[PDB]
Amino acid sequence: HQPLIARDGPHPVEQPVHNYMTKVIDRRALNAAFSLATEAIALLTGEAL
Amino acid sequence: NRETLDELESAPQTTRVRADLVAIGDRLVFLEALERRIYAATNVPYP
Repeated sequence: HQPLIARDGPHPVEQPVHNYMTKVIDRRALNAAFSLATEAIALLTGEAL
Repeated sequence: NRETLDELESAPQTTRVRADLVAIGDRLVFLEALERRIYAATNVPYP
């Protein structure tokens, strides 16, 4: 919402304004991995101890 | 004659206001840059 100031005399008359704009969200996805090797699996889950 | 008959006021309201004070020699003057205060979005040029 904007103000205004009264102009004196030979000018057009300033009437108030309201400005509305909506903004749309950017979406993005971050990827990151971590692996695990085959002999490391059978140790941690058991059944190879 | 001797007139001196200018009347005085009633000691009006004395508020505190964030204004800007400097001193130039003997005199003590405001500073005022009236753009962000009174002319920000008003779309009328600064005089």
